[PDB]
Amino acid sequence: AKRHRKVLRDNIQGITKPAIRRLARRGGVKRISGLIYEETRGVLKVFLENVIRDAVTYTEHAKRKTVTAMDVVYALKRQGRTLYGFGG
Amino acid sequence: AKRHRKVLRDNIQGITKPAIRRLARRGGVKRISGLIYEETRGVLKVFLENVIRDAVTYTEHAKRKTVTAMDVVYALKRQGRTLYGFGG
Amino acid sequence: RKESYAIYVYKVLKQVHPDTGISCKAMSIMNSFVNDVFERIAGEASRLAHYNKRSTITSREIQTAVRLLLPGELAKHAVSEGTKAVTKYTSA
Amino acid sequence: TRKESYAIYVYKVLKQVHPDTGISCKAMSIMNSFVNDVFERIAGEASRLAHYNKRSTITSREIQTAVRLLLPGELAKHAVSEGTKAVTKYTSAK
Amino acid sequence: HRYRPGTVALREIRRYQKSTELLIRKLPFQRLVREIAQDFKTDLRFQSSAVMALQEASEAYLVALFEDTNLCAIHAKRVTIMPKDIQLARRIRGERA
Amino acid sequence: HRYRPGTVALREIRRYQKSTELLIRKLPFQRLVREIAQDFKTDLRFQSSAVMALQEASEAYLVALFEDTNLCAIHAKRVTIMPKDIQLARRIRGERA
Amino acid sequence: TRAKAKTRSSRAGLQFPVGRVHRLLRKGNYAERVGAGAPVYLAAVLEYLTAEILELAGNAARDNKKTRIIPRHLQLAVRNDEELNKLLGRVTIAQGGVLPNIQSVLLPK
Amino acid sequence: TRAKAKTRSSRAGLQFPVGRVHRLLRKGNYAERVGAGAPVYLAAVLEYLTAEILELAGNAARDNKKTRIIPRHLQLAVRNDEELNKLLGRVTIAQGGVLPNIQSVLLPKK
Repeated sequence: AKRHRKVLRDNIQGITKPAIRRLARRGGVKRISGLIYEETRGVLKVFLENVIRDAVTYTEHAKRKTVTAMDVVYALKRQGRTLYGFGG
Repeated sequence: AKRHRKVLRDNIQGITKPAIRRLARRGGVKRISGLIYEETRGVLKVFLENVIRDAVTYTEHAKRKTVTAMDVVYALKRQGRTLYGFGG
Repeated sequence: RKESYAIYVYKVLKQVHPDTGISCKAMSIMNSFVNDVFERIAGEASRLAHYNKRSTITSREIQTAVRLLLPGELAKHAVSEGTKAVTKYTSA
Repeated sequence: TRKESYAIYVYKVLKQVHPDTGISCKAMSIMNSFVNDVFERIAGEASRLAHYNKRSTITSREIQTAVRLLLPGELAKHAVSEGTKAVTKYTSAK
Repeated sequence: HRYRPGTVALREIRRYQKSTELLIRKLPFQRLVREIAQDFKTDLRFQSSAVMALQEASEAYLVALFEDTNLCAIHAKRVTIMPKDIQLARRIRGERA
Repeated sequence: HRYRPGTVALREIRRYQKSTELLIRKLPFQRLVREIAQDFKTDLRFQSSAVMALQEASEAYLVALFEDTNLCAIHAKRVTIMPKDIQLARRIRGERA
Repeated sequence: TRAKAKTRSSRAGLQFPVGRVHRLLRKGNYAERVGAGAPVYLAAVLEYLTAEILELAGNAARDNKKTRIIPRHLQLAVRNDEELNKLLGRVTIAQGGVLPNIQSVLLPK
Repeated sequence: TRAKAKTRSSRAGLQFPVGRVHRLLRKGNYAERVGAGAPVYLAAVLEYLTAEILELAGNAARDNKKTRIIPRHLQLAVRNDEELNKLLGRVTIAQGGVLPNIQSVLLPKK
């Protein structure tokens, strides 16, 4: 059976275990428990869906289908997570 | 010797031990260590001097000597601690 | 003559609870809430007009401001309730 | 398309403080975003200060109070000094 | 008849979370506000509603701080709050950062 | 020649805190952003700089979260971070509140 | 033939003042032009939010055997509703108190 | 007798553009009137903040044996200065990284 779907759904597992370990090494974490990665994936999904929902709202105010970087900058700016290096 | 000064300086000790205990009882704290009260007094002093400094700046923009309640409301509003019941 | 939102919040209360009163401190809290929400939505709509190089504020900016500021399902019912009023006024 | 930025002014300020140090494009965009963000914060605070005092104009007093409110501590008092002297020179001249 | 240590604290927890009165006396708070205000400038007058608004702001801030402090103490397998719990709460909030 | 457990982790801590590259691969992050975006509406196009800005936002948010998580774990007399440390930090920040 | 000066709030079927919201938008330094339907829409949104909080506060006063809404009822109504709790999570209500909540570790045996 | 069109920034002894700050204040929907000294004062404040961060970033590039300021130098300059750290504590700098900081519990034994 060669049947499979075109749309992939396990891309939250695309944030791999050594990526989360590198993130914690940048955060200064020495030892990591085995249950950390699923919680980190859920937290990343929640944060990403919040920012992307605001960016999509900013895009469809402008009657556009393309999410620009400035919409992401405004979406991060409204929640108090202002980002430099893309505003201009 | 009946000599004493008019200005009192130990008013940070005017926030008494049972007042801090009542505050922690409202916060849902069962047991309180003995070193809690000095830390709470320092935290209250830092928060109060931040809010009062902003309120004094708001007052002297208006060329006034009296700190109104609306200046305190604006000072709390700028730091993201907006208070209801005095704005009007 | 000191401006407030007293009688409008009072008639809204009589709509939702015809036999329930309200106190002065609660009325001041409701007035501060209405002023705060109006300020937030108007500032967000002004920013939306500024980012799109638009010099006017229409119902679309206020709708996007409600969808941005009000979270979740509260937004979609509020968006529903408002579109209706603009519709009535326009027919009216 | 003439795209507005604060490029040459930040560059000449850099040449004032460090005559032999360059800068990259990403750092320049970060500096531009910083200048725009600080200008937006100070202008919004001054607009709120004018609105609370029932004043329809924005003068140097509103910007001074906005600097004293937003910029924290000693950074405020030197910034207030630097601005205040400049207004004095500009009055001497215009 | 003596009480077990902890049920009186639970009674005060259930009592003070129901009522909404100010838990700090008015006059020491007014004296503290005036002492804190007088170093920025001398000759400051205060409205009563301004000191009251400062009082409820201090109430809400300190009650929220003790909730975060209690959560830190429970996370450290303790029922007694300590200053290390307070400095953790304020750090994670960004106040000490 | 085997290494003691912990000095390699300290070497990666000292290494990854010096460099500033993105620690998440580009293509899985683009796929995750597109999957998260496609439920709000279908047919969404993405600029490369938008996904990059989302990437550095996720980097900064998650690194700050692991710093708060490490502080929670150290406060609980541990050197290993746990999901209870993560949920404790988010609450004191207000995300779970 | 100036027919009886029909108000905009009665035309929009709202109780909140449309013309006053229009005046506050024009004088609020947001944009130099304000559309016609924007104050109608904003007044309807403000009316809906006020109605939702007032209904929950009336329910909270009814469960506490009160016929008059106090700030404690408003605080209970805001904090017990999670969407209003994350709308006004950065908002202090004076004379409101806190939710009665005891952690389960502190409960006795 | 239109004498040589003397600019406001050169009159104020500033490098940041006074007239451009005036145009952005007039078109920024803040107030319908803008005073004369307000763009001068705001341009001087922006120039001072830019000069302070650029001086610390140049020092950070000098200590890292670099002649070109990268975002890492800006991040180090902002985070190592506590007044700038609490001015931009809610601000993300892209490609900036973090301060090198290891908690003393995690250090080994000796």
